[PDB]
Amino acid sequence: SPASLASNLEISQS
Amino acid sequence: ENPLKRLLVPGEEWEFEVTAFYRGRQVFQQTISCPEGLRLVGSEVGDRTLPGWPVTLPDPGMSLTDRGVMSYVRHVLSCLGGGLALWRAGQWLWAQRLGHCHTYWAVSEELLPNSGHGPDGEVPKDKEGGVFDLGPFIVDLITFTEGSGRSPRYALWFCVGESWPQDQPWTKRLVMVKVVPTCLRALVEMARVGGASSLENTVDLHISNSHPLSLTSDQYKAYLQDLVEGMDFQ
Repeated sequence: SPASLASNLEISQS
Repeated sequence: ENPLKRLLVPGEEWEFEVTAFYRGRQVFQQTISCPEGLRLVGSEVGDRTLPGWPVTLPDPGMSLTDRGVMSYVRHVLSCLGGGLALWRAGQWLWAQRLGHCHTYWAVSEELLPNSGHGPDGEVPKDKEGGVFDLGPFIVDLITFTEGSGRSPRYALWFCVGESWPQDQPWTKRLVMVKVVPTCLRALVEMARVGGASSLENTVDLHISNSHPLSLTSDQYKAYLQDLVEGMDFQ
């Protein structure tokens, strides 16, 4: 699901 | 002379087979040789002074089919920035992440990235991180030829922009990339066919200025031992 992808995503901020 | 020592001669170039998977589907494969190693990018280019041969991961189509997960793939690729560098120095392979996607790695089997024990590590930013040591590999390869252990693993798997899929199907990850140094694939296959009887078999190292070697099983095993004697161990 989108919620699961959002939770697993690991991209840090600029 | 030991023909296998060519693997470690200064300035030698290994061939690396890069295979990328988006949500479990193969979308890209390219074999790269370069003194600088390789650098996985999303070609939201980009800096040409960065090191490594740029390997551009393909932009998924704008299709309605799969638009949800593919828009997430596109987002990950857009955040790759400088990307994921992988290179060789001596008997070690090194990795570094040069953008904002946290990347986890493991050395695994060819066909399965996540065998259950989690990632071997996280690729560092701002410094290099060792991801593979040829020393233990050759030791384990020798053991393999002696019928005393499993074939040594050499497939580097990178999970890009997400946590490692421990106890989750790897096919749910947006961007998984396999990198195989094809010399190592060849060395393991040579061990497999050599155990079958004991005549001559041909091994192609897939490294710069290499020539296919026709070796008996005893010849092969002998060269592996001599190779290991000249390598570094802790």
